[PDB]
Amino acid sequence: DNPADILVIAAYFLLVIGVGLWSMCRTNRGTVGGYFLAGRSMVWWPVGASLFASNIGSGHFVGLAGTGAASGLAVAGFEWNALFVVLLLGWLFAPVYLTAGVITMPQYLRKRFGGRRIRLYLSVLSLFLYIFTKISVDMFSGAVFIQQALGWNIYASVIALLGITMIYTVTGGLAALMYTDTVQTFVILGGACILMGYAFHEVGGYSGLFDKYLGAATSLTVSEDPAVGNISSFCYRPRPDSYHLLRHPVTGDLPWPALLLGLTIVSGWYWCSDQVIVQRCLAGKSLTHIKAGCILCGYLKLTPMFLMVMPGMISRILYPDEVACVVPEVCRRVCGTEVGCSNIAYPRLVVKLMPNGLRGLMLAVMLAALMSSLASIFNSSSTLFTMDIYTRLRPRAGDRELLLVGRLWVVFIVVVSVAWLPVVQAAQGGQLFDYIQAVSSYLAPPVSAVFVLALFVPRVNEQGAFWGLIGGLLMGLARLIPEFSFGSGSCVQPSACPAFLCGVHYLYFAIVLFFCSGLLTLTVSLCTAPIPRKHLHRLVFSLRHSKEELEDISEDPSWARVVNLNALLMMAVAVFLWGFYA
Amino acid sequence: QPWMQGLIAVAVFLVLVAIAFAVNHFWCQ
Ligand SMILES: CCOc1ccc(Cc2cc([C@@H]3O[C@H](CO)[C@@H](O)[C@H](O)[C@H]3O)ccc2Cl)cc1
Ligand SMILES: *[C@@H]1O[C@H](CO)[C@@H](O)[C@H](O)[C@H]1NC(C)=O
Ligand code: NA
Repeated sequence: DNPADILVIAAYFLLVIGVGLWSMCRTNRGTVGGYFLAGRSMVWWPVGASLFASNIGSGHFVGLAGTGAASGLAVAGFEWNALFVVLLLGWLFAPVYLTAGVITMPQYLRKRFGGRRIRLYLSVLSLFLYIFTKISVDMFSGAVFIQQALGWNIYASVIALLGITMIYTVTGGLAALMYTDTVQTFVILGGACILMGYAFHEVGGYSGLFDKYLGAATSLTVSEDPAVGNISSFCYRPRPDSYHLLRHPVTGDLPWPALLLGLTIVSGWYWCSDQVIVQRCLAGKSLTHIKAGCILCGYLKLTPMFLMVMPGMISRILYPDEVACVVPEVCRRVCGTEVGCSNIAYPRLVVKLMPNGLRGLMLAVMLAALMSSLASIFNSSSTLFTMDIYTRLRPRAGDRELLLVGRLWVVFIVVVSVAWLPVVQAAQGGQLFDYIQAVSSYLAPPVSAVFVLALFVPRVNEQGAFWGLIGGLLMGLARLIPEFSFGSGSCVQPSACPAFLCGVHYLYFAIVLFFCSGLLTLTVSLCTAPIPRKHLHRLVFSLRHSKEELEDISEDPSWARVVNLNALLMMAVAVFLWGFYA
Repeated sequence: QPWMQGLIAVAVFLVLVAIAFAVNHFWCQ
């Protein structure tokens, strides 16, 4: 309501309109190549910024700060894992997808194994994963930030946000989104940095976070409800391993072997096997631009710890009676949610710390984060649907009808997401961030397992890859459905789940499901006919000519040398930071 | 001390990258 907020939001919209118009003036959007792969003309800095901005949504501010507040700094693991896995994308996966000439990752599996059915299955599974794990987290976190910061109707505002991101997605294509994602990356990091600075000032520096956070307990630990009573000291006191990334392998909330192996498997899917991230690399101009873009993305993926997780922890120190509430009736008064108020952590800092002008910048940050992620998911889902499913229904389609169908899918997936909003709003507190990582850990590892065996074991055939995926889905669902039946509850009100389902961490299940999908893929492969695949195997990883029988992934040796040394430097910095906070 | 945990992690990583260059130099050529 202060003019300065409306001017900052208007200036942000003018930047987004302006970079969109410059991209539409520059690029061709009349062809499938142009609209869905940005002409394969994207240099390193939009690749990197777009990888970053398609990944960081409103969920990363709400979820990571909230989990920061609840549980300390090991959720940085979620972000920091990405660093190493984006080097797998640029050096292992992206070369193979460039030499295969794929528009989609289901098409790569069409090329590698050859049936009609793996491509259809992986398209449809991806489309469901985007609704369950990607749209849900964005819509949920948007609605938390609006409820808490603005106070507006959380239906009308999410309809309105979805409608502007629909227009923003359909009006340009992947080329406008990737250039606009350089501006969205700038706004996100810059506003997030200014709020991090105000937050760290309020607790009295970096030292202030680490000497006040283990003390940061609420004074309201006794419920008026009988059979809740005096709340346990485990449920309101901050965890004694709060300052440690690497937590106990059995009793850790995020066990270190689950963090390292289990997230590598799930991140593998997310970064290396999944249309949303990989479409930005498929739009790379060169392999060396994809590799440089991958390093930019890894450096930016270090930034979430300091911009989101540590502000969340500062939110627990400054507002311990509101952010670290445990009494079910106090948490209903604070944030509407009986199970906790950890999700207010980030929006509380914005409300309570930002002046008249910079509140508007923090609305622009959350808008930028939410629009970039939703636009990426809508465009990628459009590509997946158009190219995979609609060319099953209409093979002699042509590049004018396929763009119409691409833009109409964005309208349909917006409508599905509006109809999905009440179901996601039924997730109560910071449970949803666990649900989305649990879903990803139950559904993604079969897909990670097939892409690894698609790229590194040329004997894996179609029967193995398909029945690996389906067996994997069956094993996934055998956990998922039992779990979602029993609920989650909370530390105060435990769920009544057996400890032979929910007892094992979902990132440990991700490990088991990966090796079991993989073992079944190899077993069924070895017990069927070896399919010489044309004889071309530019669909596989090798050092020796990456091929067999434009599509030439040879880069300049000087620029090769540069990105190869910056990847090792970027890993060394990562491993230092893993060492530092372990 | 955090700084020393960081350095020991980096040290071990530079040993593993030296091992990677050793194994591919003698076993791919
Ligand atoms: C412990 C539960 O609490 C959490 C956990 C994770 C988050 C952040 C977050 C991370 C991912 C991405 O997750 C991928 C793996 O699923 C990573 O490969 C990627 O690097 C992340 O970017 C997606 C959505 C969200 Cl909200 C917040 C709270
Ligand atoms: C809570 O603990 C106090 C002692 O610390 C005791 O007097 C009281 O009875 C307890 N209340 C309940 C509901 O168990
Ligand atoms: Na985003």
